[PDB]
Amino acid sequence: DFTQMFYNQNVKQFWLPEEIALNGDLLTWKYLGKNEQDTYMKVLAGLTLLDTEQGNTGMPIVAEHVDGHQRKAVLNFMAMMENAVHAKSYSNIFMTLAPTETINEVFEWVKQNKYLQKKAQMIVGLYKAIQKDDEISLFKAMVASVYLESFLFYSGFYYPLYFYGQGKLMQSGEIINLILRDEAIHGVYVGLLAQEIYNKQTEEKKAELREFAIDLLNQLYENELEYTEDLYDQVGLSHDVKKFIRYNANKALMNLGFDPYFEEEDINPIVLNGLKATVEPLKDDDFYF
Amino acid sequence: DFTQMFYNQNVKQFWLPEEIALNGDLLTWKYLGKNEQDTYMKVLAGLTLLDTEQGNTGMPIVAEHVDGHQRKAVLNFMAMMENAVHAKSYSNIFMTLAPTETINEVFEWVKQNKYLQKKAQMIVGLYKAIQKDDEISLFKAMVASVYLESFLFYSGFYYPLYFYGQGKLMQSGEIINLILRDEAIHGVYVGLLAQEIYNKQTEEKKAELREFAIDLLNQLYENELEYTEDLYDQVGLSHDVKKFIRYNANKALMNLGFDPYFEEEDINPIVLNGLKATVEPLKDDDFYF
Amino acid sequence: VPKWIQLNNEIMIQKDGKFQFDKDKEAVHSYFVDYINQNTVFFHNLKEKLDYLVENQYYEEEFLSLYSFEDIKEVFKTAYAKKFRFPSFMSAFKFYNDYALKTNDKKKILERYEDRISIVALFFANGDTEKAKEYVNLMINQEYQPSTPTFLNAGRKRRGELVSCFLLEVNDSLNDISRAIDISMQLSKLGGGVSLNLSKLRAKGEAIKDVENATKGVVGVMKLLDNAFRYADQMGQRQGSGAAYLNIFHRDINDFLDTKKISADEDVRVKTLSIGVVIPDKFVELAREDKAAYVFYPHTIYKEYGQHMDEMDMNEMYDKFVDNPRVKKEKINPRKLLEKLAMLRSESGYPYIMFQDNVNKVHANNHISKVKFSNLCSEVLQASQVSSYTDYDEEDEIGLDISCNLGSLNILNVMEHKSIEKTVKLATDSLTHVSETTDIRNAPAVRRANKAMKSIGLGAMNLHGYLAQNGIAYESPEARDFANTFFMMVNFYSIQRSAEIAKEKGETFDQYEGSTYATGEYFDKYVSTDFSPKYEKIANLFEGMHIPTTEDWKKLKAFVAEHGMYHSYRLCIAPTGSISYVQSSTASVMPIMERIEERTYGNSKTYYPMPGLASNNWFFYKEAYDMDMFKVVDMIATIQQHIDQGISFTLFLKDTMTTRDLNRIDLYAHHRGIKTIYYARTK
Amino acid sequence: VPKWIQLNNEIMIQKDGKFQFDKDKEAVHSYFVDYINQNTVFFHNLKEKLDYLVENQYYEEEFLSLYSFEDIKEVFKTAYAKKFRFPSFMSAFKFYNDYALKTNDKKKILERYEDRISIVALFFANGDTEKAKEYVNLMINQEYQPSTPTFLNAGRKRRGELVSCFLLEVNDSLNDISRAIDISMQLSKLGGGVSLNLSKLRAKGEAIKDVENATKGVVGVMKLLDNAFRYADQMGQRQGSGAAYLNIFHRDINDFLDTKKISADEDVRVKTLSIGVVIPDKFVELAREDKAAYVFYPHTIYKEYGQHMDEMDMNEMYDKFVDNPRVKKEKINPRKLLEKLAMLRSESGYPYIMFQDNVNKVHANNHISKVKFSNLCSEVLQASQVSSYTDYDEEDEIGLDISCNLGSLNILNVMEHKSIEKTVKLATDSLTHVSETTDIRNAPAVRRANKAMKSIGLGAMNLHGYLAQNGIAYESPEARDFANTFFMMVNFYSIQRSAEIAKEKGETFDQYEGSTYATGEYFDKYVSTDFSPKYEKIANLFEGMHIPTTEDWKKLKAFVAEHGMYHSYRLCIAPTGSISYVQSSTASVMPIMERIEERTYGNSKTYYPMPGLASNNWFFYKEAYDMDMFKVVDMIATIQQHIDQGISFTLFLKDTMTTRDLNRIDLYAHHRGIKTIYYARTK
Ligand SMILES: Nc1ncnc2c1ncn2[C@@H]1O[C@H](COP(=O)(O)OP(=O)(O)OP(=O)(O)O)[C@@H](O)[C@H]1O
Ligand SMILES: Nc1ncnc2c1ncn2[C@@H]1O[C@H](COP(=O)(O)OP(=O)(O)OP(=O)(O)O)[C@@H](O)[C@H]1O
Ligand SMILES: Cc1cn([C@H]2C[C@H](O)[C@@H](COP(=O)(O)OP(=O)(O)OP(=O)(O)O)O2)c(=O)[nH]c1=O
Ligand SMILES: [Mg+2]
Ligand SMILES: [Mg+2]
Ligand SMILES: [Mn+2]
Ligand SMILES: [Mn+2]
Ligand SMILES: [Mn+2]
Ligand SMILES: [Mn+2]
Repeated sequence: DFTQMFYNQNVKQFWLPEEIALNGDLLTWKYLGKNEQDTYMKVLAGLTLLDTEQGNTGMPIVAEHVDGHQRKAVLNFMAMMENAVHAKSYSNIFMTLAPTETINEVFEWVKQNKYLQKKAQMIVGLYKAIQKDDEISLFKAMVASVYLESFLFYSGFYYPLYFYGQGKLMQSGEIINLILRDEAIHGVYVGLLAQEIYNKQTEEKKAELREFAIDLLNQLYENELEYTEDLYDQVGLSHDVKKFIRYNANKALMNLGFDPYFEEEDINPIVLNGLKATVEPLKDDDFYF
Repeated sequence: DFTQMFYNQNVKQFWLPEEIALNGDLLTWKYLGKNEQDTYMKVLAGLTLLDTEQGNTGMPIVAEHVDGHQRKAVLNFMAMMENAVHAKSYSNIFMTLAPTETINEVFEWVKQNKYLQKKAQMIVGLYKAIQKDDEISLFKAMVASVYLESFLFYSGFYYPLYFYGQGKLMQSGEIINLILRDEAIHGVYVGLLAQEIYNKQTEEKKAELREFAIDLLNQLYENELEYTEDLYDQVGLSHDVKKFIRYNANKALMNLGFDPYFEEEDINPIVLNGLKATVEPLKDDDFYF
Repeated sequence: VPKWIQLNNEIMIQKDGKFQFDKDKEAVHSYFVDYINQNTVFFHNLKEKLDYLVENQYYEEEFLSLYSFEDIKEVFKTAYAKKFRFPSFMSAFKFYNDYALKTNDKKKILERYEDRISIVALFFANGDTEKAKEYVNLMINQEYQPSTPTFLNAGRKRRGELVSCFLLEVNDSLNDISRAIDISMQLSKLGGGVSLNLSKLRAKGEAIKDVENATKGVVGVMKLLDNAFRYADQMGQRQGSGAAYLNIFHRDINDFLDTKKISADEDVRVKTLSIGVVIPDKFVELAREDKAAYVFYPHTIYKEYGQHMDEMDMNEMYDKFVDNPRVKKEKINPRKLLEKLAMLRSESGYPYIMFQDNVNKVHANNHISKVKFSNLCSEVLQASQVSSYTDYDEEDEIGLDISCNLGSLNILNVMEHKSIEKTVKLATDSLTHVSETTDIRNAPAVRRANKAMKSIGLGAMNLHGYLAQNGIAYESPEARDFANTFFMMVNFYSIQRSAEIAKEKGETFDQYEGSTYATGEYFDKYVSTDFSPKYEKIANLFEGMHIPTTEDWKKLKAFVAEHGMYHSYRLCIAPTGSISYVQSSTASVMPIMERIEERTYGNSKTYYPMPGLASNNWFFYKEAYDMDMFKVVDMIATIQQHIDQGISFTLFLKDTMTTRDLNRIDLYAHHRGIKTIYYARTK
Repeated sequence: VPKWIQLNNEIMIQKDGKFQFDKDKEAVHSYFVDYINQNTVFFHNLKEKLDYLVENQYYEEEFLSLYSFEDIKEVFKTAYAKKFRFPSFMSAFKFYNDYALKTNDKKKILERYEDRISIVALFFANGDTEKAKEYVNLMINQEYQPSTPTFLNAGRKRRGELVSCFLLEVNDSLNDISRAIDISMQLSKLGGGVSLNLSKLRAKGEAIKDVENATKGVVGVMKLLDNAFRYADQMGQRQGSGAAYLNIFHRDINDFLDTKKISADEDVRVKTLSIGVVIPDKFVELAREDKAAYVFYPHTIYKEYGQHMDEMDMNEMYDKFVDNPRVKKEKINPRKLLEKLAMLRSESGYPYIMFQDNVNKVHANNHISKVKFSNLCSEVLQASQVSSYTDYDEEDEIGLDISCNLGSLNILNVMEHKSIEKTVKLATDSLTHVSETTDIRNAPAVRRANKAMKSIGLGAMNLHGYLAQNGIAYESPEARDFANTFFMMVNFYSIQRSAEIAKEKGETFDQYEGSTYATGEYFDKYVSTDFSPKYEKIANLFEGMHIPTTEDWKKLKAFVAEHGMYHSYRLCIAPTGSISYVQSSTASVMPIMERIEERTYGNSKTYYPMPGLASNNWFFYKEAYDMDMFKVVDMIATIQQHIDQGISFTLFLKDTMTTRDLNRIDLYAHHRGIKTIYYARTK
């Protein structure tokens, strides 16, 4: 009911890194404090590292196990965007803002970071556990994918959106906004594929899959809180970032056809500024009473 | 030495079939004989099948086994083109020219056609035989992919080109030329990767790999002859198409770093005839003359 | 979180397995002892308050100048003597958020409930202190509720218009289409919902002066109207709401419906304009017999006969249209069109369904015009004459564009006070005043129809609340008996008040002499059939009140024949969406959607129980979705037999049922005499 | 493939390394031997033809009844005595596919070129057989070409209006916006391109009746206008074309511009509404000095000063607006805005650029009004007064809405016949007749301004063709010398004819006494500067024709002082899209885009070489994209110094040049006195 519509929306959102000139960001970058520059670098590396997993494994593995030519094509398109567009865009932002030696050091740090690694390996673990012709293991991986696309990226997206909403780092913020817009549709699409599997299950199996999804969300959420304090306490933003994580967790759940887990909260206004019934024929004698 | 330039070439060649309006072919299509329309539909259906498998299976699997994020980005982009752009374009052509029943019938015809099933069996079999960290199985699949890109498509491409060259079906022909332009660079790129693996081998191993490549080519060739006769005898063109596929077989061998295997022949000259802005800021001197 | 918010959320925290409904009351107290009393603006006396509201352009000084300050003080004292208390938190919250007058910066509350009621009563009375006190007693007892436009805007300087709904007839011309767009923008600027009849517009592929296949059909006009309503959106406060009505025999009826399909392209999809379909009995007959029907090109029919397709009876002219070679038509499957209607209503709740023959078989003003379309809420069903808007520097032929003033009786409060007659007469007087003081300077047909028809709409609310609080199931025959008797009483006293106003003013509505009121036909079923309750429980419910008999109806018929009627239309049952909260009443005569509704305001969530919900009447407050739609249709038809205009009848459907069930409900509604169907809300 | 199409495609086939241009001539013969004569309806005599055309509602009876049949036959004989032959296949194809009258079934040809020319001449003369013969000799010599509306529709009963350029002023009110939408629809129905000034409309976030943040801005009005123009599309024949002009100091200017960005959403982008930006000298000064500029809220300025922002001189008002606290404004970077304009023009060719002070420093009717905006083709520059369209049953204040009358001189044919004076005067008379016979009953301000101003636009075309066939490069100083002399003579004879018409009829245009014509200021540069050619080649080109000197200009100034001037505006150079094909001429005064243009009609390809193109003049027919845009600007300014209105000036850019080059061309155009810039076509 939905793949051709998503095909259309995906291909019409096509873009390339070269379209946004990045050099003019240096005019606001130079005015940020060391903690702001440090947080930005670390967040950026976090997003880069997670998105690489999605391009090399997450999207291609789902495309491999999903049946249907049109779905495979949409999934291929999404994998292309990760590897050919998003990855080059993150690299471009880095090369503009930091010298080569600084980039290498930030990636060394973030590569060793406990909270980034915990979430990266949790997601990758579920992708590696998919078994041929087993729709349960595929569903679990799709849940992981939706959580990455619609939830885990957002502790990171917060900061570029925060600057973007203030008039700072506008060129890289525009790039991030385009990336985020792609991840949003990726999350919604994979969510619909997961719901298709979920709806084929018994009531007991459904309850079991719900417990899986909530348990996974809880593990990731508790690590996100630690990840958040680790990066954002030094710039005083953690309270507001936490509200943004929960709001996006609720969107991820809704993508999977589940109820929101967290109470509704308002979001930081600067970040906001940055951001069929069954047809049954009439059988006659329905006109007589 | 080459991936970056292929990356740039592939992304700059990006297109969608919807860019080309097809209603202009309606009259030249209406005017073709029933035999001509039948061959044309079947030819494009055979192409659709090849691109379906190249996009779903061939390109993603080669991407999985080739090392390097940039090489993977090129291969992922090529995969997307196969199933999200090329395979879909044929449906755009079908939906314009043919009624639904004729479309349904031709897709049923691909499923039961023995030559098309044999060529798919052979090519996809080699893709699925790739073993992780086994460069020889990978080479064999890359040879198969080059043969699909640079040889097997051409029994199909002949007919749209033959019409384009006579000023007939020129909108459909424009789509086909764009597809052909893509496959030519895909065949070269995969050819270069295959040569990398071949060049690592002992002389004895190389001799075996040439045997594999030539045996495979001959086996595919013999099947393609029967396929060509089956499609083209009713339009009187089988001998001409055979010359064309031999011509392109030599190009496939050359893409693999091998000498031509078939003698040169005169190809139908009709078929040969078938072949944001940059921004600068305003200086204070631009306001005075 | 606020204290009252916590107290209101304490309702759902069950104690001993039962909901804590009484906690709701506590919430209101908190909401007043912590927010309303602190945020209210108090003056030394009423004189300073009135002066501050007058000079600061909050109140119109003209309506207050008709009373001496002693009389205004007496009216306000009468309002405050009742010591009215909101029984639920949501009632007070809705009043003080949507209807209480606030300052320019909206930081403080200038109007209490008693202040608003006093101002509305003083506006209604037009200089009569005793009448103002009567209105104050009627509204503070919550027996009668003026519509949201009237209640919110009466006596205010920054007010809009007091009329809720406007109905426009669009003639088949570019000048008329442009004038309709202009009038729609003007009336949406005034805040009213605008309904436009597009059945006279020629279909797609018609000729504009001998060049054929030139018209864009009703879909182009629909897009123009959609953009007009988007632009005129009450200064960005409330989204501009419009309705388009098309006859089912129009050739564009499919394209019309395709405007609401969820797969529609952007060049066809219309999103801010509601759609309604007018179905004559001929279409239902064709669908019943499975005979292929024909949709018609309006311009060919107009050329051949000189009249519009919707201007004449399809039941007698359909065969002539089909057999006429000079009339252009397209073959359709009426059953497939019905299934498309059901599918569209399942997907989006559209279109509105107007059974034209059901409306016009009891329409009292067919001589003026037949009812060809309804309003945005599909409850206004009045005669309309299309206007001929000519070229510039040419005189326009101004027709009649429907417009009526809404007001709802609170059935529970009216029957508790045993004051059906007094409440109906006072509400009729208030609606007559609202019509008289309404003057729209940019809608000429609306102004002329308001001046001539003098049509008003007197609705009713809290039918389900009264039935559930009295131990009567909404689907029970006893409930239908109560509705029959109560609405016969309402119709009797509305006709009596209309005739009394006509006698006291010496004038009737325009073309009353040709109406069924003048000929006495309207009273036929009232002078031969007795509408007294057939059940002892309902008769006891009506004790202390004189139920009119056939003799009283005969006397009223003679009185109308002698004096006439001031109002062409008197009763129309609007949905009464948000003002039902303030009155602590269930919405309209519809059954409740849910027993306790969870609504999110700001970052907080609130629970509103249905008025009077408790343990003993939990199952009498049956949810509408759990109810048999056939018995709801029976109730609505029973009420409709006493209502001259229509009733906003929302269908409440379950997800399990199919489009065939929706079609069966629609056909049973048509069979039972239902005039209009509002919405198909699926749970 | 038809024989004439093969003969036309044989042009590209090179023989001896040269294009077979002469083969095109053969194609024409084939196109007449095989197709045109076979499908041309022939009659026994002209009387039968005229009777058949009049009776079958092809022609109008009124204009033919002014002549005896002998006079009409003599006019037709004069037309046919020339034995005119189309020199290229595309000329005849364009005439017989676009302008030749065809039967209702569109399979037969009723009008030849001589028949259409005779009918247009008889319509022009209005009963004078000798004047009709003069018009026939003018049009069959192809010296003058009436615009596509006039040429196509003159003398035809089934026709649109003869004017297709309309400029509307929109006042800041909902009534005025709705009236503007209606008038735009009515004028698009007539077949005209409508330009609307949106600068008087208040920006987004302004107050409506003292409620804040209520206005949707000019973008909502643009959406409404775009829907209106999509709806009114010439009865489904051509896409409805409209233009919107906004002052660059209007605050919505960015959102305005954002309507043309590709990334714009569906609720922001307008697709069938062209946009133009009016740039006062103050904006250019602010960008030049890099000082940050301010975009103002128009309604605050109107409230503070009682006049609209676009109604006063921004050069003297900008500092007062900035220093006024009661005027609301937003900070912008003018250089960033210029770069945005250049980028948008690179992407889509929008917006049109109007240099307000360049227009108004030579505007002769600044007393009536300053030119605030241009037309859809950005060449009509006239004084306009906004209208106050009030509510219903209230008298409107009708202003002046521009609608000028188009007609183009063929510079090659005019100069080879040595008939600048006669052609200019006859074209002025024909334009006056068409302006007098235009009566639009749905556009009150357009009709009032047509009656009062009597403004006509006399354009020129085949400038590049004439220069190339005479061995003159378009960018050469000799070409600019020729343009200066030729257009000074055109202006001289246009002014002389206007004064002669004023003397004959005894009336001038309304408010002529305040114009610079009456005060003699207009003739200042003409009574002091001699515009005779400075090059011997150009003087030899003008041999046989009297070139007006300073004494002749002094005599003309005295004549205008004594007798007045009938037309407020006389000369405007329109793009001349399809009539340039029929006349075998290059379009407007623009340089040619391609030497040979390839077109696709149906499923066939066709080739049109530029008129007179050969091996000898192949180099002189330089393509516009290869030319230096500074020299094109110089030529257009040289012409503009003799044109009272503007010139449709399209920029021709290569894909290599950036937005800095586009901005440099725009700033050099502003420096050189260019009034309007039409399009930025990128190769
Ligand atoms: N439910 C309610 N509805 C309306 N007004 C209320 C409500 N609850 C409190 N108020 C307002 O807040 C005031 C608080 O007084 P409260 O009701 O607690 O009793 P009180 O002080 O004994 O006096 P009284 O009840 O006689 O007004 C009330 O006088 C009234 O103005
Ligand atoms: N290039 C052309 N442009 C316009 N009309 C043409 C052209 N060529 C032919 N015709 C039309 O076809 C007719 C035949 O012209 P042709 O060249 O055969 O010789 P002719 O001496 O001009 O003929 P006729 O006896 O018709 O005057 C012309 O009279 C004219 O109506
Ligand atoms: C002008 C115009 C009209 N119409 C349709 C809508 C109107 O309902 C219908 C009538 O237009 P009219 O304004 O009545 O046009 P007309 O009076 O000149 O033609 P006629 O004499 O036949 O009445 O034409 C379009 O669809 N598109 C258009 O652009
Ligand atoms: Mg008409
Ligand atoms: Mg105003
Ligand atoms: Mn990504
Ligand atoms: Mn993604
Ligand atoms: Mn391919
Ligand atoms: Mn390929």
